[PDB]
Amino acid sequence: RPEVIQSHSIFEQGPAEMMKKKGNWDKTVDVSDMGPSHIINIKKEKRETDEETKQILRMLPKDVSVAELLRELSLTKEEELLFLQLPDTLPGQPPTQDIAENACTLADLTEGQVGKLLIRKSGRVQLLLGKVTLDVTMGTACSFLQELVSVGLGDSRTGEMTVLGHVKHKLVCSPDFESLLDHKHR
Amino acid sequence: DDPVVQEIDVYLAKSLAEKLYLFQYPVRPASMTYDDIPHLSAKIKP
Amino acid sequence: MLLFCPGCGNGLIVEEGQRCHRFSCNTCPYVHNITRKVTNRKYPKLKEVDDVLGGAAAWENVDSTAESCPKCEHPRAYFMQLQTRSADEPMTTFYKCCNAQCGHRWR
Ligand SMILES: [Zn+2]
Ligand SMILES: [Zn+2]
Repeated sequence: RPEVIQSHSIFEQGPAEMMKKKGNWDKTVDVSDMGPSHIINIKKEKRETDEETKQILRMLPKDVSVAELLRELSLTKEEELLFLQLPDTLPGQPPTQDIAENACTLADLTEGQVGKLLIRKSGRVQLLLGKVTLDVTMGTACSFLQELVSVGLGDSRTGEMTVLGHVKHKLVCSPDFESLLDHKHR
Repeated sequence: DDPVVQEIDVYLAKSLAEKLYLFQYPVRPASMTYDDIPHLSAKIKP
Repeated sequence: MLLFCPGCGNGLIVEEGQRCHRFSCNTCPYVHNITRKVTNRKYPKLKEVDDVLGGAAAWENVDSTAESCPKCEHPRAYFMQLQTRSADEPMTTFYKCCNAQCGHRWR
C-alpha cells in the first residue's frame, strides 16, 4: 500500500459531496414486484421502543385523568375499557358474610350504584365512594397489548373463551390520607 | 374548585365476576393485534 | 440497530437469500426481505473549536455589503457560523471585533 498520500488546497464543493453521497446508495432493486420480494405491511419487525415500532415506513408527553375522561366523552362517543386499581380495603362491611373488621373488596358488595366520580376544576379527580372521597390518578402507561377475555366453564370439561376487547389506559385509586387525617389529627 | 364538569355515576356488576380475565402480551406491541390470526385451541386449568 | 422478531422476540440477524438480503430469526422461519434503502445514523461528537479559531485563523465568511459590528459601527470584524456538536445542531452565530485601542468579543 502506497503510504505517501497526496492532498491539495482546493475547497470541496458542498453539492459535490451531497451528490456523490446520493449516488452511492440511492440505487434500488425494487423492480421485483414478485411474491417472495413482496413484504407484509402488518408484520414488520419490531423496533425496540414499543410506541416507536415503525422503523420502515410507507413514505411524547403524558396525559392526565381529566383529559382522558374528556376525550372519551366529547371528542369520541365510542366505549372503551379502562382498567383500575382500587385500595386494599373499601369503606364497607361484608354484608352478612359471617365476618372481625376484615378487609372489604368488590367481591363482597352487591350490584347497583357504588359511588360517583367527580371531575373538578384544575384537573383534580375524585372517586366519591361513600362518605369518603378517593383520589384517582393515571397509572403507568402500558404500551404492550392487553386483552380482556371471558373464560366460562359451562360444562364439566369444556367451555367458551371470548375476547371482549383491548385495554389501553390504567387508573390508580388511592385514599386521600391528608383529608382523612386533617379531620382528626393525632 | 367545584365539580364543573362530568359528575359521572359509577356502577358495579357481578355477572362476570368469576369469569373475567386480563390477558397481556409483554412482547407484542399494542398495534399488532391477534384479531386476524386464526386460533386453533385454548387450554386452561381453572 | 436491534430489531426483533414479531413471532418469538429473539434477535434478528441480517443474511442473504436467493433474491434479496433478509433480516432473519435464528429460531423460527420468519424472514423480512430488504426491499428498499434502510439506514441508521450515529452522529458522533466532533472536536472542540473554541481554541481553534482564536489567534488570527483562516476564516472566510466575510462578504461584500456585510454588516458593521454594533459597537464600533465599522466593518473591521470577522463573523462565522459553525456547528459546536454534530451537524444536527442548528448552527450558532458568533463574531469578534479587533480595532485600534479596542478589543472585544461578542455574541
Ligand atoms: Zn423469531
Ligand atoms: Zn474593534
